[PDB]
Amino acid sequence: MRHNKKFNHLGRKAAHRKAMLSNMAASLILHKRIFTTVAKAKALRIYVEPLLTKTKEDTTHSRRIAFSYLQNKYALKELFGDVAAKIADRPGGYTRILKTGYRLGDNAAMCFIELVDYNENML
Amino acid sequence: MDFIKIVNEEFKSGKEHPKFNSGDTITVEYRIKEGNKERIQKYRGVVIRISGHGDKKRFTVRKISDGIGVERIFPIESPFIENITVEKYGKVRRAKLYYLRGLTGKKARIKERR
Amino acid sequence: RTYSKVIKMVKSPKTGAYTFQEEMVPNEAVKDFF
Amino acid sequence: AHPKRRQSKTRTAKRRTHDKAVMPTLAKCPNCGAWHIYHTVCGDCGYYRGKLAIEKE
Amino acid sequence: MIQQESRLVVADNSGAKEALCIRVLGGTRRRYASVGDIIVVSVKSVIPSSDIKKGAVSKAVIVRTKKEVRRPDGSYIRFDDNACVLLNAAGDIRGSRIFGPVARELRGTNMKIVSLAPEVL
Amino acid sequence: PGLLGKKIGMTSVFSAEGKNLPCTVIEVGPCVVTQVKTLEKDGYSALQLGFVDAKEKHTTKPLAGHFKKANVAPKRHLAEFKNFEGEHKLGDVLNVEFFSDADFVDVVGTSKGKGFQGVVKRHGFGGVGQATHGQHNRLRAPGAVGACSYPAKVFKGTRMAGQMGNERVTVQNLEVIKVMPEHNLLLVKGSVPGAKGSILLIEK
RNA sequence: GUGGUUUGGCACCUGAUGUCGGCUCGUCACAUCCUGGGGCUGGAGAAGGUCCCAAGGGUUGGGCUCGCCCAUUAAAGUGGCACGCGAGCUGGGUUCAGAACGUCGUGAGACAGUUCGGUCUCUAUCUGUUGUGGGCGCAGGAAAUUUGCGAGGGUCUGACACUAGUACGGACCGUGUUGGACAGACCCCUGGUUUACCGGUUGUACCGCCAGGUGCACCGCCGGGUAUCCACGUCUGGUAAGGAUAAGUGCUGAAAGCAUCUAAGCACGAAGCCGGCCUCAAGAUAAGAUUUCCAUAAAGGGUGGUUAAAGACUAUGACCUUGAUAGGCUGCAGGUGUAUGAUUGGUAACAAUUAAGCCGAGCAGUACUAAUAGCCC
RNA sequence: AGAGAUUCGCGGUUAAGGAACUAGGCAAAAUGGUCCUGUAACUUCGGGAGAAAGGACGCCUGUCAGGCCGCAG
Ligand SMILES: [K+]
Ligand SMILES: [K+]
Ligand SMILES: [K+]
Ligand SMILES: [K+]
Ligand SMILES: [K+]
Ligand SMILES: [Mg+2]
Ligand SMILES: [Mg+2]
Ligand SMILES: [Mg+2]
Ligand SMILES: [Mg+2]
Ligand SMILES: [Mg+2]
Ligand SMILES: [Mg+2]
Ligand SMILES: [Mg+2]
Ligand SMILES: [Mg+2]
Ligand SMILES: [Mg+2]
Ligand SMILES: [Mg+2]
Ligand SMILES: [Mg+2]
Ligand SMILES: [Mg+2]
Ligand SMILES: [Mg+2]
Ligand SMILES: [Mg+2]
Ligand SMILES: [Mg+2]
Ligand SMILES: [Mg+2]
Ligand SMILES: [Mg+2]
Ligand SMILES: [Mg+2]
Ligand code: NA
Ligand code: NA
Ligand code: NA
Repeated sequence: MRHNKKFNHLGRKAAHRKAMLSNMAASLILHKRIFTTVAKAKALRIYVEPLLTKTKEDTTHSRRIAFSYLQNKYALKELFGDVAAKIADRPGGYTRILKTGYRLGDNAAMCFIELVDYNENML
Repeated sequence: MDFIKIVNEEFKSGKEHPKFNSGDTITVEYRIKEGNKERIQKYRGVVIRISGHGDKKRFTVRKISDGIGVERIFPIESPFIENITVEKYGKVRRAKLYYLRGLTGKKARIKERR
Repeated sequence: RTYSKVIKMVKSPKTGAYTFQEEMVPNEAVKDFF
Repeated sequence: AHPKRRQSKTRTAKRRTHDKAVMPTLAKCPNCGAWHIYHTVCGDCGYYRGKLAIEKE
Repeated sequence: MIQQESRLVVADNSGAKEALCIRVLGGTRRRYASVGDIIVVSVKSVIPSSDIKKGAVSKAVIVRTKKEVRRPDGSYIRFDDNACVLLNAAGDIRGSRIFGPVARELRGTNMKIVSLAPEVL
Repeated sequence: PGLLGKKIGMTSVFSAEGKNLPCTVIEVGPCVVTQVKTLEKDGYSALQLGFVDAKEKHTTKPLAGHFKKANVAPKRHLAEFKNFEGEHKLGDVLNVEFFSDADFVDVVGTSKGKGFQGVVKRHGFGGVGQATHGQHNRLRAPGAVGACSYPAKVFKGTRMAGQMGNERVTVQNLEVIKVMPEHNLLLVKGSVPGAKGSILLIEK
């Protein structure tokens, strides 16, 4: 049974899962759109929106809290620079997941996840 | 329209009590039925745990009686509690003081707040 | 000792013989039974 | 542990009754006039629900 | 929660110090005994010049439990030890003093003479 | 006779004599009569009751016509109850005051679903051997499932692994603590089957 | 005479029908251990003894290895099922190679013997069993609610108190109160888990450095811990006997002017039988009944999407933009326990004030993100 | 790659009890470092012996004491 257990383990030990989520979040902040598996993107969304919300408080404390998750200074600088001003005054829902197709090697369901405010065509 | 809150509010029992946390020394006055009489028993000791939601909380009080440790769990809404008095305010660093079980004498003292 | 045995004769519903039906009742409650 | 007898062709085929390839769920996208998988990005034009999602130069 | 082979303190002024639970009385497959329950014990250690002998099979009533006991008023009580009081064949206290507190449940266990206790909780 | 209900959750209250009573809160809600079954037409007497307000978006055309004939707003859950003292017509409304003179009730629900469960959880099997002392791989195994060549079969009704829970369960004789008509609430002593939000049948 | 359950007789099955006890899981019989009902008694009462009916449910844990003992219990029944059960376990015993003692033998070696050590293989095809789907059928297509042909489960029991220390030490009958065991459901309480989460701390590495963090060391270790899942927890259940009966007790009454419970009739009379209680249940091909709707968009569906206290896959439930389905966001219940920095103190390690801070699997509100009526019956 | 049934393999925690398990404490748990005290029967006088049993341990300050923090050095 897994009644009301609300996060995906993603076939990994806990430390590996946390490291993978951190790497994905840095990649998504640096390049505004990434291509992944659907399950990984759905897990990343829950991981990464609180981190983007934390930029609404422009403080050293919030910067340090965000760095404790990221551990990447380039990603932190970009996030508290351009990404913050872009996602300012948006009440949640900063990301979007769209399904694309299937891989050749293992038939994995593929998608892209992107920051919403960097897709001008979708507004 | 929270039905659990409505039910709790209609069945609300007990009285308001002075604020206390874990690490505080308190005296609880408890009504007891000794056959046909109504007695008040006083139980004084340290609060080692508080748990629950809102007015449905329970607190555990520990005392030493003839060198035998005793713990009592009281519901804070209980209608048998006639008074709670905070004698000394404590200074602890955690929420549950389970480590006090294995300590006695001067080793089990608790620093006062002021 | 307020309880008491109460047996009443009554015609049978499938044969037609004066069978007996018994129950326990209170001492004051025997009026309702008989 | 071990098959007492070989299976007949009939028994084998009866078990294989439920072996089938799955049809993909295909939508038409009447603008571009060609097939794509429902609830996915139309890979040719790069559109999705009438909005350019992926731009290809 | 006392079962067979559990060791108890003997909380009276009789000679016994420690006792071992042989059997919990009250029915087939009755596993646990709590405050106010009667058990059979074997005396494991006595004081020098003790009236009761080491290895004596006796009856006892449980008066303190480490595992917590629930009262109908929503309260609970637990002690730091597991303690019993020895009884004779007639079902009366073998000794004359009780050491330490006893559970309030003993009032209704027809065991009123344990009112020798320093404090009933 | 009875009404449809919805399980809200559990709490604990204090009685008048100072007893901590565990309590289940149930929303019994206004149930509307949607069909009267008679001996002449249906072969037995019963009342069909509807419980939770639905929309035309979620009502199919057959059920929409059924409710139109009953001349009531469409309901989500329908259930049948028998032995109703007093006559009731089409479209009548019954509330939690129906239980205002009951000391005990019966509650029928659907228990929580456990999925596929082994013999240890499903039937309380003791397990083969000990954790040590030569144990290889049968710590939660069933053991033997029959006798030798004389029966030469496993009997019907042998207790085995399989689906556990997610089935209809009746809890008998639950004491009623309080009826609250202003909120359509029923308070029962004890627990009832299912998770919060499940639909219950409450029989007087 | 009966049984085949003891020691035997026979040698009919057997290019392997492969092993004593214990464990696990059972199932059946009744030659009845307990509980229920009766007859007789050398049955005053109370205890019993023997016999009859009765197989529903129960029928402990230890010190030793059929039996003995300890402590209980209402009771600790006897047997069958390849002395039930090793493609289910075990390996104490037994069958094997090493070695030793006693005894026998010139010896190799041996035993109405003893002693220490000594590999338990196989991925389940058919049938069987426990669960769960797909197809078609049931007068043409459907959405619901249902009757019950039948099946399965359930069925135990103690101690007290009054009657009453009376009838004859010590009652039957009758009534009330609380236990044990077992089962089902549940998580408010108590207790456990809780590699979500929070904090303390050792070693080491990195960001010149510092501060603050982070990786690794069993989750490094240690202290807590929500939801979920749980029992050690909490609620609920088992009664009575509706009908027909057993052994027995009788009414009336001939054959047989008497007698006789029976041959005609009629009352009774058990935990046993059929019901009542719970679950399944119309593939019940004898395919039942009732209400409503009836082809294409969203009459009904399917594929699809957001998901779930539903789930191996399925199936099932909710929602799919005139939408709160999931996430996020804004607030709360709640876990942890007072962050970062700045002052004030201290020679310092550190302490105090300040907003605690972080998290929030639960709850409420809110379309910011995702849920395209496309395609096919 | 998903998903996170049963069951197995390798690991973690567990109320109250603590060998009641079992052929047998098998396995696991527990013990564990440095320094300072203190070490029995017996003995072939070498041993037994690390017998057994106790105490201290972090950081700061001052020439071992004073202080500081933690459930735990
Ligand atoms: K057969
Ligand atoms: K809970
Ligand atoms: K929890
Ligand atoms: K413990
Ligand atoms: K033993
Ligand atoms: Mg895995
Ligand atoms: Mg197949
Ligand atoms: Mg489930
Ligand atoms: Mg086990
Ligand atoms: Mg083995
Ligand atoms: Mg193993
Ligand atoms: Mg011959
Ligand atoms: Mg052969
Ligand atoms: Mg055999
Ligand atoms: Mg074998
Ligand atoms: Mg076999
Ligand atoms: Mg040899
Ligand atoms: Mg060896
Ligand atoms: Mg690690
Ligand atoms: Mg390394
Ligand atoms: Mg334990
Ligand atoms: Mg044993
Ligand atoms: Mg070992
Ligand atoms: Na010789
Ligand atoms: Na039709
Ligand atoms: Na939330």
